[PDB]
Amino acid sequence: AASGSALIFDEEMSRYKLLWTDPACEIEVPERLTVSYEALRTHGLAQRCKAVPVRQATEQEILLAHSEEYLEAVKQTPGMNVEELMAFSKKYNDVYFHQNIYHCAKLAAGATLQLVDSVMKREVRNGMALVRPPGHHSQRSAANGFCVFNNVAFAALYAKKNYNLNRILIVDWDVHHGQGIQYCFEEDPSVLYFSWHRYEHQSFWPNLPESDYSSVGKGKGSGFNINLPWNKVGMTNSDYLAAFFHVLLPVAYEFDPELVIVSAGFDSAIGDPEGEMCALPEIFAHLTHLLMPLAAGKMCVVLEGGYNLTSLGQSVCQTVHSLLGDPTPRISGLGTACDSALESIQNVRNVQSSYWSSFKHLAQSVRTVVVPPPGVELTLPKNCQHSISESTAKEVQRIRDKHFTDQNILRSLGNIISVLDRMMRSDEVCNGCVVVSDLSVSVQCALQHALTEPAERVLVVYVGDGELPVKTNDGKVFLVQICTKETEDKCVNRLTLCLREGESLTAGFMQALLGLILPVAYEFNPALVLGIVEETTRLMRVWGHMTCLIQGLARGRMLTLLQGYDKDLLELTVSALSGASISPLGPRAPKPEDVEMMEKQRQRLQERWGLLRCTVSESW
Ligand SMILES: NCCCNCCCCCC(=O)CS
Ligand SMILES: [K+]
Ligand SMILES: [K+]
Ligand SMILES: [Zn+2]
Repeated sequence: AASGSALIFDEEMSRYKLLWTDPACEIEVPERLTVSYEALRTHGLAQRCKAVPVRQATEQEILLAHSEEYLEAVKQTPGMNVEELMAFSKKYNDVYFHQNIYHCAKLAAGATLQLVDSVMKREVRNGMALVRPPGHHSQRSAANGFCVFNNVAFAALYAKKNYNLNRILIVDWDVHHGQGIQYCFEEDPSVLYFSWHRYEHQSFWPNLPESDYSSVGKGKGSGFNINLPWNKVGMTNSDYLAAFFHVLLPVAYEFDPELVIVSAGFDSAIGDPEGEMCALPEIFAHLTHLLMPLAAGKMCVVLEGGYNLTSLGQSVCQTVHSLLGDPTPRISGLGTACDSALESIQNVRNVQSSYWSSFKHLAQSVRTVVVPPPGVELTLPKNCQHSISESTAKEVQRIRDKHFTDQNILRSLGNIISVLDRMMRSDEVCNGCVVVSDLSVSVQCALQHALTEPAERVLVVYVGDGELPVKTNDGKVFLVQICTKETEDKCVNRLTLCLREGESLTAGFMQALLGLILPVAYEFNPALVLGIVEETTRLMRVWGHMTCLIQGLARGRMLTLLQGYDKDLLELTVSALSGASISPLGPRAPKPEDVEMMEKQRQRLQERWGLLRCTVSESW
């Protein structure tokens, strides 16, 4: 019941500069704001988002996270001459003050709060606020590291007070530790702060021992502060994704936050003179996408850092692209996280295991198409469509004469072909769903016709306790199976998850979806995902999240096959393919027989598929 994305921006926040010479601050230039908006204008993204005017944050809204003494100190900056602002900023670490900075800082704060109102009032689905100056380094009574007021800390307290929110998730993917956010919510379990950052064993700015993975939280908030220190530069995409799959996403879904706030700093990308990482801008399209099912999509992205004018624009658009639901780009070259990242991931998982038990270890135009059974017609949203051709029927006649029958299953396969060509050609449609008939002839005609589309690699997800419908050996097809009978997994190109029926089914499926299925599928880089569900539910609770997270692969091109018409599950499949917001799962403990089965599958697979590794490999 909510649509669109908010883009909050104003040219006035680019009207304060660094005046004196300061090599530490020279990277923070007003051009960062102009290049980011102009890149959104060039790619047709800014014009596609609901623009929201910028307001000033009131004095009381700023006092939510700051003290009157420090606010009054900043309040007297616009009356200072260059000699006086140089002295006022020498009182702090790596920050400069301008005659207009107090004005724009209140705009950066107000713009953020206005983004929370837009998202929480269901006026838009998600949003981004291109603001300046940043926020995550400022604290109750100090301006630190380019930041005057903590914009994201305002948003969380603001949403806590004005919307009675009990659980808020802050994600800070800047390369600098947002200590101002951690300080403010240190003893606070209502706001889960996660932050990866360049650390290099405290040798990197801001050189804090609190930035380390040891800092977990004080008092009743312990376990809701998660630091992931990068100790080596050049972190690649596989390092960032492994952090999500094995640290951030398992804790987030367990948290089940009512609002996701993102400290989007893009100095964590390739070419940045401060972060010196090697992550492509395209990785951010997936970072945001992996967080969409949380808080039913209610995600407020707020700009933080990013200082390579060319690298900054590209990642801002990748973020807005996935915010609007555009297809995420395929990412290749993924594999094992580097040994330093595996060490840091291993340490933080351990220290946090006492608070999140999932980390324990044993001691050592139209987007979707719907073809339902003939005659029926359902209420499908503004991204969907129904069905055939004689060019495809000539094909279908060839498959019957060669490999197989007479029935209207030929129409099911004839429609499977028509959408498959519509997905891989024309970009006519993206994903698709086919309520289907006989399973074996349907999957065989679907896959074999998909590999000749061509589809370099095809990922197949099948939920049901059936027999293997197609084989997997030639290295071009990977298969995931959900079932009830243990298949005694033999081949590496497969992954069979045997679950025990119960109330712990959905909680275990999510642990296997984030810890196993997603890391394998991302390293696989498929050209098409083929989902099939047997008519033999617990899937209804979780299938929505599965269909949305897996769309990060294959540029979204997913074909789903449902046997036996289930109106509730068919409507759930189409809604998640259409890009609609996904209902939360609520707060979350899998059976010990389940996690024993998955780590058994991980050890069995983590050698070929390195993205499964969450520990540094024990060298022989
Ligand atoms: N070559 C590394 C020198 C360290 N300089 C620290 C500058 C503070 C930047 C703060 C920032 O990025 C806000 S997100
Ligand atoms: K950070
Ligand atoms: K916290
Ligand atoms: Zn930064």
